[PDB]
Amino acid sequence: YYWSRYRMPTQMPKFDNEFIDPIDDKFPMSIRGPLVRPDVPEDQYVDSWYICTSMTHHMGDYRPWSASAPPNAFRFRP
Amino acid sequence: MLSQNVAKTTVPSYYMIRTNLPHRKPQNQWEGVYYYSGITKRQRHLILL
Amino acid sequence: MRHIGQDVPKRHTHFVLESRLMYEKSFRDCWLHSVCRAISQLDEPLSKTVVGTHQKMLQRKVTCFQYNQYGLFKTPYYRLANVDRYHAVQGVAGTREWVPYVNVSYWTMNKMVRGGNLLVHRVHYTGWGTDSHLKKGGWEHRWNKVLQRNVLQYSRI
Amino acid sequence: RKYPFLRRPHIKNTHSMNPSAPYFWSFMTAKSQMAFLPEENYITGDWTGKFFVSKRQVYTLQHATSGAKVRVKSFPSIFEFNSPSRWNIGKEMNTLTKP
Amino acid sequence: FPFQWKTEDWYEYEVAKVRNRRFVFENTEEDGIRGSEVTYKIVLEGFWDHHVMKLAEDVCMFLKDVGRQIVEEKLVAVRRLLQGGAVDPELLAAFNCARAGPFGGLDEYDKEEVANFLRSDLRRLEEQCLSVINRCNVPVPGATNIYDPHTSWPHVEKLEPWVRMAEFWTSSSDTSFTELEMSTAHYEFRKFFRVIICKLPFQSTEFEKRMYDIRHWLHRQTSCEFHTIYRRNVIHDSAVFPTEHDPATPTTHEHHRMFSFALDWQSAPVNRLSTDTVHEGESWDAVAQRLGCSVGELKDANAERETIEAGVVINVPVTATRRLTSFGATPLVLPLKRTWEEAAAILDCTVEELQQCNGHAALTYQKKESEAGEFDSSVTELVAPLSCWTSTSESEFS
Amino acid sequence: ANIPRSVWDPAQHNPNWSDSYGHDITNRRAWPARKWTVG
Amino acid sequence: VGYTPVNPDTSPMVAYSQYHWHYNLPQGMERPHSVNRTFAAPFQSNHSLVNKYRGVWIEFDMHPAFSVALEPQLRKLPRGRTLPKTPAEE
Amino acid sequence: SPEFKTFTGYPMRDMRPGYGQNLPDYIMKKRLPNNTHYELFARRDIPNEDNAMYGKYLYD
Amino acid sequence: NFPAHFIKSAFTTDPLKEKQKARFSSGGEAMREVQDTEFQALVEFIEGASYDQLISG
Amino acid sequence: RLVEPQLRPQAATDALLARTIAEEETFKLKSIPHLPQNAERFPHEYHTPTS
Amino acid sequence: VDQTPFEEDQTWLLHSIPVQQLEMHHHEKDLQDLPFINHEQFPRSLEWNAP
Amino acid sequence: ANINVVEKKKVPLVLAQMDELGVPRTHLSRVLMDEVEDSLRKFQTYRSRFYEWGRAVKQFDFIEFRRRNGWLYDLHLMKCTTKQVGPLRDFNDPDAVQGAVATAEIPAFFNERPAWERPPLEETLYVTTNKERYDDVRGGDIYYDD
Amino acid sequence: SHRRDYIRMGYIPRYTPWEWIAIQEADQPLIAEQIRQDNIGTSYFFSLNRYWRYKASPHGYIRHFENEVRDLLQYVDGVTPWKQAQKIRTYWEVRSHHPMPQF
Amino acid sequence: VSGVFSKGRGIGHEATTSILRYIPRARVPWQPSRFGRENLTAADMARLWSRGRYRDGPGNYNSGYCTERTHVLEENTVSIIPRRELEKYMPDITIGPKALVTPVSLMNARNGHRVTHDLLHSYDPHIGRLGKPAVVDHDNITVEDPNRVGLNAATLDCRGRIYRWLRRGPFFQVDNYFRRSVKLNRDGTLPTDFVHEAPLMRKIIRLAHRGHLKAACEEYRRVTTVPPVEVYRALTACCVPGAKLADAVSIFEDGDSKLFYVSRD
Amino acid sequence: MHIFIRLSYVPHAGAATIARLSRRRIGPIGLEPHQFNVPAELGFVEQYDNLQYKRYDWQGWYQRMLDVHNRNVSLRCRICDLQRLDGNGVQFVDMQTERRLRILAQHRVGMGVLKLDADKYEDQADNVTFGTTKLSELLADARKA
RNA sequence: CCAUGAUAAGGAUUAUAAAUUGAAAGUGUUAAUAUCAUAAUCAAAAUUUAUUAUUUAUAUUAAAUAUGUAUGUGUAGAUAAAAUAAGA
Repeated sequence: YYWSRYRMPTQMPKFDNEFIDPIDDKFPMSIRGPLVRPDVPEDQYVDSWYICTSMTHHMGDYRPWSASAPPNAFRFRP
Repeated sequence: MLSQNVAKTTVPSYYMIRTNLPHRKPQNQWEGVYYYSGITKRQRHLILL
Repeated sequence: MRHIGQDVPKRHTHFVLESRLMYEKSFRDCWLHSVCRAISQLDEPLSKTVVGTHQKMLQRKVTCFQYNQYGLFKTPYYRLANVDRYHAVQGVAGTREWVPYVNVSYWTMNKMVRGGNLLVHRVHYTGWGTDSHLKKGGWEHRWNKVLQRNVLQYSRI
Repeated sequence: RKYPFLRRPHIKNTHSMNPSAPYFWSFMTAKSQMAFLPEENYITGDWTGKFFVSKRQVYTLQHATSGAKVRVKSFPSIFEFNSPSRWNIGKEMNTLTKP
Repeated sequence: FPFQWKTEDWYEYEVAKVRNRRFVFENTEEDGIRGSEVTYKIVLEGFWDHHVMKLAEDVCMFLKDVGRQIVEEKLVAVRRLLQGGAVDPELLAAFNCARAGPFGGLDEYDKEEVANFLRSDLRRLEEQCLSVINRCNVPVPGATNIYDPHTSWPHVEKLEPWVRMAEFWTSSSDTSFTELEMSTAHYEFRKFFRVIICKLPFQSTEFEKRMYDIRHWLHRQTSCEFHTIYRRNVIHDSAVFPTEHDPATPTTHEHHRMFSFALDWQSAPVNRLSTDTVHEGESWDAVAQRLGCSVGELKDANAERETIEAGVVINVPVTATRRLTSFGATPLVLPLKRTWEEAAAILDCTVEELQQCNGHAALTYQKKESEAGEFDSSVTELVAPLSCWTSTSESEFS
Repeated sequence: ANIPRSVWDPAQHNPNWSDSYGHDITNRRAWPARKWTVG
Repeated sequence: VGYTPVNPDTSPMVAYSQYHWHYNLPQGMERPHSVNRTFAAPFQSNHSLVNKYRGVWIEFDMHPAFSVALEPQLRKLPRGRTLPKTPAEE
Repeated sequence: SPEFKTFTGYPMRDMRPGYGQNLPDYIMKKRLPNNTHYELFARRDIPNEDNAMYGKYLYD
Repeated sequence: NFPAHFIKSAFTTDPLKEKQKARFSSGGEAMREVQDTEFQALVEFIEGASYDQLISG
Repeated sequence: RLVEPQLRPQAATDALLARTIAEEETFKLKSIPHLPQNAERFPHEYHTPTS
Repeated sequence: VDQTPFEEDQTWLLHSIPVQQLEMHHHEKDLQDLPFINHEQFPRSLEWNAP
Repeated sequence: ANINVVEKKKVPLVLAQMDELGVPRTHLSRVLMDEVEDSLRKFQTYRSRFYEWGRAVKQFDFIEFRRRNGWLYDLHLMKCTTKQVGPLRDFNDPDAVQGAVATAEIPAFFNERPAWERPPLEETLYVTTNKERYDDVRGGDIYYDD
Repeated sequence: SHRRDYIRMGYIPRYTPWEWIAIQEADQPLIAEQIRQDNIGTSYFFSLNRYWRYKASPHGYIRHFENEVRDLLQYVDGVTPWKQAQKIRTYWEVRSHHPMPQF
Repeated sequence: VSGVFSKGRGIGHEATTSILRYIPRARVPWQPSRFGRENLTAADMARLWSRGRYRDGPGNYNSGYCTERTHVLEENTVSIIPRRELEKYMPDITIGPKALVTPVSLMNARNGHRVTHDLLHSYDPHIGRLGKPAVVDHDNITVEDPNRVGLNAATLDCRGRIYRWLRRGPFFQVDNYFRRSVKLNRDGTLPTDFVHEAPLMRKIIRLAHRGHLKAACEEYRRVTTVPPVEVYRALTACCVPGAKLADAVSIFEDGDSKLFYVSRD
Repeated sequence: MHIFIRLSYVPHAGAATIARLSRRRIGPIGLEPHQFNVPAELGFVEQYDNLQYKRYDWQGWYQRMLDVHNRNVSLRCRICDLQRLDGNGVQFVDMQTERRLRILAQHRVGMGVLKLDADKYEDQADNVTFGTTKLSELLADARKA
């Protein structure tokens, strides 16, 4: 059938206000850093549709700031 | 009867209203448009003759 | 015929189908009506060839033909009723009730956005958005930029 | 509820007030008096009888001279323009109803 | 420094800079990055910016390989031509076509000079091909700059995305207008574009095909459009568009009115008669003088005819300055002293056209052709149809 | 030929063309910032 | 959900679901489909050919000298796709 | 005027208060809606989407 | 009312499907196709200061 | 030349509106007054659409 | 007979000049409807450069 | 598929070049003209035919021709993918389960099992029929091969 | 084709192989007039007055319809009668019978 | 029984139905019994068609053609003013059916249309068809519409017709009109013997022989039928003196590949 | 100086023929003295859908709409390219001819480039011939000086 | 006549000091309403029908028909809103 495509099942992971993890969220700001994502160049992020976060067009595989500027660049300027 | 006419449509039921399953598959972007550029098996005989 | 077999949950959805006919008839009869109106209303001489009583008689004959055109679509577009094609909800163009690009009512657009049926990018509800034309003048400025792109860039030989 | 300027969804909400003497021509009528009368004043094809003339038709001398009955649609079922006069010439029917 | 200017100059400069954007000549003879024969602009459109960026990179590398191949084969051909060649007789005739050269007379161009000009053109083409190949061989994986015209060929340039905000109410409840306005959300439709520029020094049909066929293997949910800017040759002859004096009575503003373009203006070029009927008494030189052309040009136009009879249909030279114009302004008048059929036969026109052109004759004439002949006295002269009018050598010029 | 020979002919091999992994490994590498005893 | 089925072409949910291709991927071509070259089909138009002769051909291959000789008589006889009105008895 | 935010380098207005679609000048210099967004909408905004591509009976 | 999703991994596999799954995917095929606690906790915590990670509680 | 070569003659448009000429000659329409008697008396009421 | 643009504010103010009392109409912006109803048949870039 | 068939797509280009140069198209051999006609039929179309090609009726007529000739494998509207492919568990870090993120219809030979890990001459030695089970299956595998 | 980890191990190529390029190019035909070639020139007195089915139909503005305006004028002149067209009245002609026609 | 229509008639011929009844017919599984618009009687079809165009056509009572002498509204019946009384103060400007139809050359400017009717008259025999194939006659264009060739969205089977009309290719109307009007004769002769265009052909021949190639082309622009080979012969002959090779090739091609290879002479 | 001019200057017909020989520049070439070959370039847009407006019924009218939208053809011609000797032996456009041409084309000329954008007809094949005809008219009127 | 979803109302608290120009808007529920998946006799063209955030004193109707009635010393009771590029 056409619907036979939409039948693959995903297995549950194997273990050993709302939406927020208290342990990570309650960590002190001055230590955790006022950041919600890795500090890589913003060209790697795309505003996710239907989700209130920003994901990367490359799955993981973060590139540092020095991967975009010429070698030994000042302030990562071209 | 040939064994390639598979029933793509599922059995009618309340699923087609209750769920968000599509009633057709999406168009294939990288599939060429079908056009007729063949020989009727008789034009070849005509040209050979 | 009358709610025996309709195959649809909303019977008003046929109004969109019949309004497409109105648009098709407008496309058919726009040129003729415009030419007739221009010729009838023009008072200065048409050309060096035709002047005076010939022009007056031609104007009256043209307006007589235009009046005899039965079924010619001569209707302002804002008078056309706007209803979304999916839920038969009526919306007024120029207000938040209607979405111009999707051509659906506010209710239908909100439903399709809350569901996964339209690809839109959420921005701040009380801003101007990403577009620089919107941020640098607003709706009128983007309107003028669209006009400039469409027309006011060609040489028009 | 607010709607775009001069694009009110209501079409008959326009209340034609008492005619103003100073203009009396540049109000509820054609912007120019050298324009032809609208189509409602004429007969397009062979009809079987008009139920009632629309309110957009302008008033002419022939309305009072011919004597034929004329009527329009208003809040009641119908309104006939009984006792024809000559004071209302060059005006549309909508200006003589007071809905 | 510091910069101080005047308001009028500033306004004029700003307006001129805004206006003069599409007035750029892409295909020039300059060497370097600019200067080529054909320019292709491929605009790639996608729902997402990274999608269109990656598509641009893929298409740029593919076109880099294809253009390197095509320019390499063209360079091989150019080198083989430069090694040795034969001057084309058609090319030599084309060079020897100016009646007066840049030295007041005939241009005696020989094969040596034509070959020298061809060699100069081939050297320029070889230099351009080498520049293209060298700029294409640069972007290795270690260091690739696809947006730089010098670094990569073909290079890619950015373009502003199309963002259209939709603003609509989100409260399904039909509450008051204030509540509806408070429940307002903004969403937007985005479309991202990338422009790829290929400046080739020659017209390549194979390259055009290979770049047209990229729409079959474009990325997912990505479209493309093609812009072509190629040099073309346009012939402007002084026969269908001649240069002459303005008319004795100039046209006034009344000829330029609303709907006048369809009433008192023909579509250029105007029909100028190339055929001619030789008149009685006109000699070989007299006909040339009457037509404002040389005797040599006239005899070249009509060399099959050794002599011109009293009445013969000859062909005027194409470059004659006294060529008449069809449908001469002077009306044609027929005097009958007789019926409509006879008039149509003698005018070589259809009876319906004759009736509609006469107009008043139709009104005067009754059912019978005898009555038409009787009213012919009152109608007097009949105007011939416009298709039957003939021009004259003195009814057209002042 | 619809396939340029500069993609399969070893006579037209590009010496300067690196592999598909070295550049990604290198530009992924983030060297330690403690090059000097201060700062 | 609903009597109106969802459109699988423009719906972001079905487009980016687990069973389709997400937008955070290389977006390359899924498969190089080739149908017409693997098995082509002949051209069969439901409408008849508009340029056919619509008749019977006779292959009038007369010698040129005799054609010139009998041309005044041959004008009455039919030519290629032309049927004169000359009566048969004549 | 470059001194204004909405500068575009082209006159976007006719600067005539008494300007409307009725007058023959507007009629002559206006643009017909043929092959416009109106024509696109008149064929794309079908209440049933799977009817502009193919007929339902033929597809079934 | 509520469709059966069967999130259990033991309720969605049957021998008939496993027979065909095993031939294509097995241990040999997978092998062929694939290639101080205090100090360890401290280094794990401080590695979150990398350019691609965040400090986590 | 006398006049512009690419200029439509009068007969070309006379053929376009021939029946109007015949009808006007039959009905003897000497003139059609488009403005009333004292039109210029009131300089603001009688405005043409091209005014 | 024609008059050059006036130089004094009194002439502009006291001369018979009307005001905009109805909707603004543009020959090329008859399409796209009004602002906030802007219509685009094709989602091309706004600063699109024609060949 | 065979990739050299694309070399006939440049035949119209060289024919246009022949017309530009003055080389007659009818001054070719008959067999070469037959091959040229085949190439033009394969890779030649006009704007008039492009404005109406690929209509729904034409595509469905092509589908009907394919059904009559028994070749429905490559048709998008007719192809059905009953078999799916699971992941491969790695011996390193085996405590983590994986899940699908995207699904593609890729041909079988990409993940075809090794020849030695497969019954020899399976096509002739065995007959395999893929059919759907009539009874309800909670686990899955709607279409199984016997 | 040799690769066996195409999507099992997530080996998604960012460049489309030449084999797929050739397949996709050979799948679809070529527009014959897509190639530009001309040596005779431009038809100054033709190429616009062609047959009605394949005519050079104008687009956009009324000013480009000089032939259509002429045909429409000729047709309306032919069809409508003046004895009927003379019944159209102007506003001032109607108002001339008013007690106070002008002020 | 709550039947919408009391009566119905078949459409198949009595000679073929009585023999075809022996062959079972595959009906639609979810609706075997089909009662389409053709099966309606003449009076029922007329009433339904009149009611269909209630918005713009004569469906509205006051619009016209209502054939009803009194109208009951607001619990107060009102009589109808006849046309004879109406025309006393409404000057009649009726032209007749000749006004609704525009010339053939205006089809491109009217987006593939000739008739200026309330309903869109398709040129294909599948949208406005009612049993018989749809044929649009421009000499009988009337509001009553004895042939239901128009397109309205209020009949019994209007939805499919509207879908087909909106799902039409480019040049659909022009192509259908040209193909149905002009075709090769069964005798194999060219369709170049029509009388309504023969004077135009003679006029073009005279202009070409006089040398007025521009006038000949301008007249050729307005032709509707296939011109004879003499027209092409004269046009090429008159282009010969001017060396207008481009014009000669264009006029040759306009009749070679487009009009039944008439110029192949 | 005369030798240098002889060795450097190329006639219009010679240059156009050389261009069409080596650089494959399409276009008719006139060898008559009254004919002058005008170097020019043409610009247009060609677009074919591949996402959802192919292989179905609506594809045809969508493609027709795209072609009608992109019917514009832009013809560019340089005044420096026009300033060459013609077949008769005189300069095709002089200073006065150029000034008259610039006056005739108020905004159609710019940055020394004469640009004519023709949207007259629904197809580029007719837009190009309309643009060439109008350019020929403009040149004929401008040469009057 | 589909009863089910959204919305309205609407809150939370860590950033020592130096440096930096920086490192900074978040929602349950109770409510009302409604056009969606769920229970057959009837609202969208003929509109009067009363539906919160309006132009107050030098100049006031020209282009789709576009408002003749409330001047009264700006004088009640209740109601809503904000610490946001402003200056409690």
